[PDB]
Amino acid sequence: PEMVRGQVFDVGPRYTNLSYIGEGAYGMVCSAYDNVNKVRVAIKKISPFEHQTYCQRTLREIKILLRFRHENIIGINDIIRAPTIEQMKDVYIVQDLMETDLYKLLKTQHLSNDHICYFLYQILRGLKYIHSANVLHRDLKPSNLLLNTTCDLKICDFGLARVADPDHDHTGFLTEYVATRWYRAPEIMLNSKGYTKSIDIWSVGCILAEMLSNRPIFPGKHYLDQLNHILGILGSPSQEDLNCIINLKARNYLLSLPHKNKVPWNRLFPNADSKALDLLDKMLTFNPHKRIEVEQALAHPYLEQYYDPSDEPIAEAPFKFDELDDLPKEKLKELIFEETARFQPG
Ligand SMILES: *CCC(=O)Nc1ccccc1Nc1nc(Nc2ccnc(C#CCCNC(=O)O[C@H]3CC/C=C\CCC3)c2)ncc1Cl
Repeated sequence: PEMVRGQVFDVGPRYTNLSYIGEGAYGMVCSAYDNVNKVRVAIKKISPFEHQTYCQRTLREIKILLRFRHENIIGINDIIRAPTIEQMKDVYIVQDLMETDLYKLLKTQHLSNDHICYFLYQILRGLKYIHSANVLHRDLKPSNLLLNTTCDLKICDFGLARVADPDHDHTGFLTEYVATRWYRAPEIMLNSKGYTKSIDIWSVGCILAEMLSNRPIFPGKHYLDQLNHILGILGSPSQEDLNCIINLKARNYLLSLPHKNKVPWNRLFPNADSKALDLLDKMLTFNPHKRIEVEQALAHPYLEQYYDPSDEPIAEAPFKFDELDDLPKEKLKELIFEETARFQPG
């Protein structure tokens, strides 16, 4: 049994000469030489079986990624686990090895306008496919965008994804939420459960602004502070946009605030392409109903050199709506065992 940095990393004989890459959202990720395809691959070790929530997320990641097939979405190449439910303690997910993620790249590298434009095109082309399957990613952020040595981009980590449920999107003010703070749409903190496609567009907007300056645009330090940052740049919402917020706690909180002026995008990003800034404005719209949708974003002049709807595929079928929140970890283990069976010899 192979070992890395104290931990069992039990992937062989197919996968050899392991090197530690890092820690991701679920534990240890290694690279390894795939003896069958004769390439290095990325392998993540998942140990979810004690907790229903880790089980739920591992199952979502696995079901979604195995169903999706798209050039801008990470696939699953292989899944390693024990031959029986009883013996199964860890799951290893094998994926294409990528050179970096956008988080590391933004810490270290200035992006040309040409790179920003190509990265944004690829994120939206991947998201068009995701949203066409009636799926919300709900955790788009630079660390969830992988890049290879030629800057092909792939969306990863569908652990927090859900089937879109707009008619059930309303909630009260300051309702707890799971997805990463800096990339959370303002309505999350106000009156939204994050069950509509507009939640992902806000996150892409945040990513775009971060590509323009290498710094997060709304680096809140905590839940309501995230909204301080957003309003500090967008300015006070209009009467129309407040009238759309029926919940009194949410609306009266906004009305309690001193007037804030819009900060013009060209002042925040004086070196940015004016077309990139027009699209940024449309993605970072306060009112989620007025926020641009993925297919309109692809059609925006900023992306004219790449836009080609005939080469921006959609999913053959929408995804199976929701069913895991009430399933215990024992049933969830069985479903994980079942979903991974195709990678077993035979
Ligand atoms: C989808 C989210 C996710 O899984 N992210 C994540 C997070 C942490 C770790 C791994 C992953 N997944 C993942 N990563 C990659 N590829 C990747 C990610 C991060 N960093 C790297 C890297 C690197 C450095 C390359 N090595 C290098 O330059 O080696 C030199 C060093 C000099 C010394 C000796 C000789 C060797 C040459 C890669 N890909 C896929 C996935 Cl899923």
